[PDB]
Amino acid sequence: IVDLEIQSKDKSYAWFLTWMAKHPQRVSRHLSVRTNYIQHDNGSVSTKFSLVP
Amino acid sequence: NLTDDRLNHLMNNMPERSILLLEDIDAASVTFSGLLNALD
Repeated sequence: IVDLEIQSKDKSYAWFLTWMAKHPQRVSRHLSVRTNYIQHDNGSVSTKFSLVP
Repeated sequence: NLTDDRLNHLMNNMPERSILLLEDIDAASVTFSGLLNALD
């Protein structure tokens, strides 16, 4: 009645992760945090983040 | 314990708004060619 698939450590793995991340219908029940520094060119620099699933 | 791959990763994953410092670069597991390629 249902079908499945596995993949690990592969070219499509990171591609898949990025595709899941951008998608708006994500219902992610578990989250993480990725901190990164945002550079506003030479005008200013500040630190921000993204809640990766 | 330092290695060429470790060196490249360190110089590529430095925190932002930072200055690299190599005190006494004349001291020279790192390789000469690896260092040269890493710098330029």
